[PDB]
Amino acid sequence: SGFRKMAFPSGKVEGCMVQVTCGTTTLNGLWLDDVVYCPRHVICTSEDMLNPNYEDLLIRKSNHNFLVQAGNVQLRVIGHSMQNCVLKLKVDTANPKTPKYKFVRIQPGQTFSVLACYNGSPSGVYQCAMRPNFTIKGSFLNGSCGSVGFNIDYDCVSFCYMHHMELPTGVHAGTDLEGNFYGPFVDRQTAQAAGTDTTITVNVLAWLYAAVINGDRWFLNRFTTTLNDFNLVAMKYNYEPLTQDHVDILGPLSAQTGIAVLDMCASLKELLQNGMNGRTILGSALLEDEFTPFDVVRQCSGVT
Amino acid sequence: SGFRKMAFPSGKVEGCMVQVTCGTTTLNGLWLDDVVYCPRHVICTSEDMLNPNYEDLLIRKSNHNFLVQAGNVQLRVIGHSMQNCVLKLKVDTANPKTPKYKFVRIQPGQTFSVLACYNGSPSGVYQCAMRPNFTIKGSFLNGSCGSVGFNIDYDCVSFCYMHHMELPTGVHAGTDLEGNFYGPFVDRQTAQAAGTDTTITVNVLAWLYAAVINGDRWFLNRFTTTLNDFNLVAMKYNYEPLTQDHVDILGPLSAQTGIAVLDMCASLKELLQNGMNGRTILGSALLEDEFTPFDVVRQCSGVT
Ligand SMILES: CC(C)(C)NC(=O)[C@@H](Nc1ccc(CCC#N)cc1)c1cccnc1
Ligand SMILES: CC(C)(C)NC(=O)[C@@H](Nc1ccc(CCC#N)cc1)c1cccnc1
Repeated sequence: SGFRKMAFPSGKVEGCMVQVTCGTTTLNGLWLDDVVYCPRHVICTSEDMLNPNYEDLLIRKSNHNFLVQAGNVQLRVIGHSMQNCVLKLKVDTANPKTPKYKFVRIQPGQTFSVLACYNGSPSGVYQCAMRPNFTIKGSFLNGSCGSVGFNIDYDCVSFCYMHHMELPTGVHAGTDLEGNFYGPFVDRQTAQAAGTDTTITVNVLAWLYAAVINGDRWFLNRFTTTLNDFNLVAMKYNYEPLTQDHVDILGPLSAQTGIAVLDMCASLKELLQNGMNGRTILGSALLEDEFTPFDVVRQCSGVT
Repeated sequence: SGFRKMAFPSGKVEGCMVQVTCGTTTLNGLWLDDVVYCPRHVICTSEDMLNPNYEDLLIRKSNHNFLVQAGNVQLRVIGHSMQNCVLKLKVDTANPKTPKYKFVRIQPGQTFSVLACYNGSPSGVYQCAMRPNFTIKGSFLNGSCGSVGFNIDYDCVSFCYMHHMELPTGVHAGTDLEGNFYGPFVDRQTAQAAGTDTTITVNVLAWLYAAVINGDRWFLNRFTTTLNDFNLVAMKYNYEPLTQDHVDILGPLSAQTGIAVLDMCASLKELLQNGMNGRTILGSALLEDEFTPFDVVRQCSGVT
């Protein structure tokens, strides 16, 4: 028992982290097979970031201008190309530590682990969720760009995020591994405000199920609700609408606990309307939304 | 910017995890050089756990009864010994992935990462603190025993915890890597109640400094206090007494923010007396105490 914000073991991803330097800019790269992926803004100076023309800036760069270092050994760059907002640097050596991997583009509400890196070196690992406004609330300093987000299915690493930017509000934006930003964000130092950071309702419900499995049951009430009634309350509280797809996804947790999904919705509705009254659920004084139903099942069953 | 509950990158520890089976009991072992460390209760049946005589139970076990498997390959056991509550199984092969390491016994209030494992396989990594009552609030299921807690200083892994038990209250107990339990706990299925789980005051103050560094400043007030006055309030709220040693440890954060330690104590005193009033600090609705002053400095400076 016990329920923690758990990240995936990061070893398979640590084996892929490299340092990429272009001119005076140093950030992280991801080395998979003979390709190093990194944010294209490695080619920018701080001044270029205000209004960069990436195609134009890239013309002035050759293979030898991209310095790639894996540990304390230099990799030879034999090709470079821009794909959306990432650069792909072809190196002459396949990464011997390349795990089985996929590039996936996640949906808002999905969680993943981030291996925060500086100078190609891992500093820490933490669990994130793609917010409904397509930002992530990470822990990234200058030099962390190119750090990646991922999930692991047994031996397969699915890379879903590469860190590119910090918005003026301190929230983070980045791309999938095809270089496409999540949401409307662009790799330019300009006014980019994030939309409403709504709460991921299906994740809160999953976490309430994790709470019941682990003994925290005080919030269970005598009520039920309907999807439409619950959604009127969800809208009032800036929660994402709950769909029948979310109810179906919560099916296994409902079966394991014997608590019907709509009954858990009624418990969540009362928590929204009444607050916690100074009580906690799984050591939290707020409703946690960065555990998906799959995360709760995985953690509660001991999947390796 | 941004502040997350971050664990150390787990790769160096993943390379040490093995599965240990003795009879019908399977748990995890830590393979460092030619020794595999694991909880001595691997020799017990579920019935033995009610009242085990470990020296007596161990007489019936030979080297060939300890089955050690690293990945899908069997290790040869050439010796075994009991040191306090751990067994040390000498194997004929040094772990080729042994990192630079130390065995450290931590103090209450210190934090560490746990690599939760099942069947010698890593399932996830999370950040813990040794509670003042010598329990940890982990996420461990049956089969997780032998999972370890650790800190990393550049390339040196300091192992501080090995998981042994879940108390009837769902909190966790274990040993250092010399097999000595933290606190008064014993490896027996008996009545073991934990003492008061007080709040680690110096960690809360460190986290309030992390909050100020990252822009959450609403809780800063116009007051100051003294150590004695603050400690009268700390006692009332089941917070650990703050000592001059803790003030000295918070010195660097005080210098960086320009907020004197006793002024931050006065802010904490008002938060204790008035509550959060529905507001949050670093996305939390409670005062977080599982970040040490060193963790805040490390995370806020990007140490790899
Ligand atoms: C655009 C600003 C806000 C300045 N930085 C970032 O948005 C990110 N850092 C960054 C570093 C260098 C370059 C190239 C320009 C040069 N040299 C581009 C970006 C960042 C910072 C903090 C946390 N996360 C991400
Ligand atoms: C003593 C009890 C409460 C039953 N288990 C534990 O305290 C721990 N499991 C455990 C497994 C096997 C053995 C040997 C007996 C056999 N076979 C000893 C201990 C545990 C469980 C859940 C989470 N953390 C740790």
